[PDB]
Amino acid sequence: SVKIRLTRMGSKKKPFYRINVADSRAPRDGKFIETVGTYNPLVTENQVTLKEERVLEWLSNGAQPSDTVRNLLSKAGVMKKFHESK
Amino acid sequence: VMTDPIADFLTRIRNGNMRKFDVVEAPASKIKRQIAEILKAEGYVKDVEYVEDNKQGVIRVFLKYGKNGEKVITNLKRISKPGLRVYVKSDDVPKVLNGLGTAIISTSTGVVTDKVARQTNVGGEVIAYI
Amino acid sequence: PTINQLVRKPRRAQVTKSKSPAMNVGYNSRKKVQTKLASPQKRGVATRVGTMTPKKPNSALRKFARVRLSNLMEVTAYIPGIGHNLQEHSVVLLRGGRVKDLPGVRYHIVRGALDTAGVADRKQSRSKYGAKKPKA
Amino acid sequence: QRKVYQGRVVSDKMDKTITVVVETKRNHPVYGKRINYSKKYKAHDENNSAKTGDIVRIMETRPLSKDKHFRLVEIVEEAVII
Amino acid sequence: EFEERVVSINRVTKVVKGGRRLRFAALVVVGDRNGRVGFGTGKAQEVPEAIRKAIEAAKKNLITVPMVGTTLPHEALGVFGGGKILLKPAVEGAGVAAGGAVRAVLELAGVADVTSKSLGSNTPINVVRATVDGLTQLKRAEEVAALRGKSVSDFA
Amino acid sequence: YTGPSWKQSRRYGISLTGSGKEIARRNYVPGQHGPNNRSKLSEYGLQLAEKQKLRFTYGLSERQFRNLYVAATKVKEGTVGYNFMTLLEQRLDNVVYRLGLATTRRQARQFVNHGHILVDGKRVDIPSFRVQPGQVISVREKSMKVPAILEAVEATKGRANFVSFDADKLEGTLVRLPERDEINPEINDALIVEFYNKMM
RNA sequence: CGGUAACUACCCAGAAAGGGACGGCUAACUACGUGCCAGCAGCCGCGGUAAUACGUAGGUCCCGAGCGUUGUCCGGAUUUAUUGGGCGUAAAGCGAGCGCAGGUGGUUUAUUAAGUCUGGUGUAAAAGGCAGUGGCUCAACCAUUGUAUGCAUUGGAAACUG
RNA sequence: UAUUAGCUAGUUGGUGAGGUAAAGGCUCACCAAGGCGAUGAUACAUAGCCGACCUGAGAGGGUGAUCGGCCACAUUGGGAC
Repeated sequence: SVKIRLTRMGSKKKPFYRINVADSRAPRDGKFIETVGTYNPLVTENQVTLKEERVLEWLSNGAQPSDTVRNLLSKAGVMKKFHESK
Repeated sequence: VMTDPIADFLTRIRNGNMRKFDVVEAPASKIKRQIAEILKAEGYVKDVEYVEDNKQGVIRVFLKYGKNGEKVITNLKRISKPGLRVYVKSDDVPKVLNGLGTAIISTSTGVVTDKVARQTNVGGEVIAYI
Repeated sequence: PTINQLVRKPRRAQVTKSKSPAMNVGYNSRKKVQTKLASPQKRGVATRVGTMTPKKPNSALRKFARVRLSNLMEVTAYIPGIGHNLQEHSVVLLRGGRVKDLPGVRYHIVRGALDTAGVADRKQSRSKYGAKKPKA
Repeated sequence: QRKVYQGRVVSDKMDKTITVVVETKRNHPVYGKRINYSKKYKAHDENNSAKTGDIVRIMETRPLSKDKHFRLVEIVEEAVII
Repeated sequence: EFEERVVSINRVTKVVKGGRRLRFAALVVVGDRNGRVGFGTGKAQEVPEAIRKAIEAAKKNLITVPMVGTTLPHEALGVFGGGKILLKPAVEGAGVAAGGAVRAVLELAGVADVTSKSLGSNTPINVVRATVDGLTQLKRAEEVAALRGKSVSDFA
Repeated sequence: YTGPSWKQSRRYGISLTGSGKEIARRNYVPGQHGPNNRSKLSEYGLQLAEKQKLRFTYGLSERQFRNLYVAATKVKEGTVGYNFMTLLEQRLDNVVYRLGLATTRRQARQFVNHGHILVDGKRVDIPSFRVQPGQVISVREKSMKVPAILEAVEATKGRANFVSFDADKLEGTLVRLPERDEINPEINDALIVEFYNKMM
C-alpha cells in the first residue's frame, strides 16, 4: 500500500531527485504525503539528505523504497537494523 | 451626551489649554483619576482633586503650562471611540510621534504607559496619545 | 456615519467603462455574443472610406472607413495617413483610438498593416502607414 | 458530546427539535467591531420540555435526522416565562 | 544672499478699461540648506523685476525648523486651503523622496530624506504655506525635556 | 552596444572613468548645434544626466543595470547608497581598470571577454563577473603577450586603492572595496534611484 | 540529446546591433514643399507663407535583440475618503413628529473572563518571501537549508467593555 | 440583482420498514402542520474554488494563468452490474 520514491526536480541536464514516502496511488510529482530527504546521485557526488527516522516510522507501518532508495538504506544500515529487529 | 466623558473630558482639556485657561472639569470616576494621575506624572496637569462627596464629583484640575501659559498638550484625543473598544495586541504596540507622544492602554494588569505597555507583553485598550 | 451605516457601506464604485466595446473578433461558432476577450485589432471587414467633417474651427477633411460591426455599432473608424488602398470586402484591423476633432468615432484603424503600403523614411518611426526600414 | 452553544429558542412548539439564537460577535474587516450574528440550530428535545426563556445545549454526535444536526440534550439555563 | 530655487513665474492679469494689461508674477524659495527657508513673490512686469521683488519677499518669512540631524522632529502636517502636505520622517540619506515644490524645501532646509506626498491640491501658493505650516506644527525634544517639565529619557 | 561618447564627452564635457579621457575642443554636440549655443536642464535633467553619466560612462546596459540596480536597491540599512556605489567596482573590467593596465574598462572588457585572461579555470566571457574581495585574478601568459595588451594593457601604469597589483603577472586582489570615501563623482540616489527605482 | 556544454589549434576586424522619439506634456532643433493644405496627436492641440507639431534631411533623446503601438489590470485616484471624505452657498440635512427593532451608554461595590492581553496546542506536503549555500557558469534563475504564519486550542490577568 | 416577497408538499416532526460502510424522509409506508423569510428565503444572472500570483509603500485592488491540492466532467441525457 505504501511506497518510498524519488522526485524528479531539476534542469534539462541537471536533474535533482527528492525522496518522498508515497503509495501505489500517489502521484510522483503531484499529490504526496511528506518528502524525506533530497537526493542527487552523480553530482557531486553521492549527495543525500538523510534523517533515518521516518523511514523507520513508515517501515513500522511498512513502505516500499525505490532502487537507489533501497540501496541507499543498505548504505544506511537500517536494513541491518532489520537484522537487529530480526 | 453623557456617553463619552473620556473624550468629553479630553476635549474639555483642549478647551482649557487651547483657550489657555486654568481649570478643567470631570465627574468622579476612577479612570479619570488615572488620566490626571498618569498624565500628571508625565507632566501635563498640576492638580488631582475632585468634589469630596459626589458620584458626579467635579475633578477640577489646574494645568501644567509652558512658560507663558504656553501649551504642552497639542494633539489630545481619545483613540478608542465608544463605538469601538480598540483591542490591539501586546507584542508590537506601536510608537507614538516617533517616541514624542504619550500612550495609555488598559492592559490585563492595569492601565499602563507606552514602553511598559510595549516590552512587558501586556495588552489592552488604547486610550489616548498626544 | 453610525455603527450600522459604516458596516452597510462598501468600498463601492460605479464609473467602470473600458473604451473598447468589443466582440473581437472572432470564434464564430453559432451565436457570437462571445465576450469579452478583446483584441487590439479586428480580423473582420469594412466597406468604404468616407470623408469626415472635423470640428470647429478645424478646416480639414479626414478619412473614415465605413466599418462593418456585427454587434450593432458605428459604421466608422479613422483611417490615418494620406490615402488608402482598401475597398469593400477587405479585412480591416481595428486600432483602439479616439480623436476629439473627429466626431462620432470610438475606434481607429491600424494603417501600417498587412494590406497597407507607404513611403518609408518617415520622421516618426519610418515604418507605419505601410513602410519598413528601406531596403535601399 | 463535545461542543456547546447557547441562546433563546424561536419556536418552543416542535417535537424532538428546537432552535437557538446565537449572539456571536465576529469581525467586520473594514469597521473592526465584532458584530452580533444569530445562527439557528433545530435539534433534540428530550420530553419536549419546551419553555420560553430557557437555553438548551448541543451535543456533537450523530445527527437525529434531517435538519437536526446536534442533539440539544442538556438545558443548562432555565428561565421563567415572564 | 541665500541658496536659491525658483518655483515658477505666475500668470495674472490687470484688466484695464480699454484692454488687457499684462501683469506678471513669480514665486521663489531661498535658504542656506540648514533649516532656514524663505520664499519670494514678484508682482511686476518683467523677470528680473520679479527677481528684485522675489528677494524683497524672499528676504523675510525665513525661519528655522529644529533640524534633528538632517531629519524631521516627527510626522507633521500642513493645511492651508488645498495645500495639504503630510511630512514623514523615515529612513534618511537614501533618496530625496518629495514632491517637486517641496524637494526644494528639504534641499534648502537640509533634511536627508523625507516621505512627503501631498493631498488637497498641488497649487504651489498653498504648497509653500502648507510647507511653512508643516514646519510650524513641530515641537522638539529639547522642549519635551524642557517645556513639558521633565527631562524625559526618550531623548534625555 | 559599443556606442560613441558625444553624450559623455560632449553633453557633459567629461568622459569619466568608464573611459577616463577628457576629450579635446568643440565640447558641444557637433554637426548641427555644434557652432550653436547651449541648453538647460532640470531635476529631471540631472536625474537624466546622472543616470547617463554613471550608466553610459561605463559600458553598462540598462536591462542589466536597472535589474541588478534594484538588486542594488535590495537592503534597507538606512543609506543604501554605499550598497549602490560599492557595486561599481565589482565588475572585472573595472577591477583591471583600477589596476590601471587597460586604458578604458571597455578594453579590459574586450580582451578579458575574449577568453584571453583565464580567471581561475574558466574561459572568461563575462567581464561583469561579480567580484568578491580577497581573491586573486589569474592572468594567462598568452593574454600577457597579446600585442594589443602588450601595446596598452601590459604597457603598465599607476594603480588605484583596494587591490594588490601584480605588475609582473598583471594581476590583482580586491583588498577592501571602494566607496563614497574612495570614489566621488556626483553620485546621487535621488537622481539615479529616483530616476529608475519607482521614481519616488 | 553525443564526439553534447567544456577545451586546444582562433580565423580575418573580418561573419553577427537596430528600434523608438524631438511643440510642449519630460529631457533632443534647423534645412524644410507647405499654407487650416495634406496630415499629426493620450491632454493643451495643431497646419491658413518661412510650422522644432506636419511631409521632409541633418543633428539629436532613450533603449535594445528588442524598440514602439494599442487590448487588459493595478497605482496615482483620498475618484466611496476603516486606514484615507464631505454635506450653509460649490453634490448634499429627509417636509416635519413618533419610539419598532437596532445602536450607544450617570457614578459606584463585587463577581464573571465572554471579548480583551499572556503561555501550550493546530499552520501552506509543497511551491512562495527573509537570509544562506552550491550551481546550467558567475549569470537570470534553479537545487538546497533554515527562518518567517487567527489556520489552532488551552492556563493565567479583573484594568476597560459586556 | 430585494425594480432578487412572501416562500416551502416529503415540506417539517413522530413511528415503522428497506438501504448503507453507517445515525439519518438516506429513502419509502403510516400518523402528525409545521418550518423558512424582509438582520435576504426562494427565483435570475454569473462563478470551478483554494494555496497562490501581478500591481499598489502598505491598506489593498486585481487574477486563478502555467504549478500543487480539492471539486466536477467525459457527443448529449439517464440508469445500473
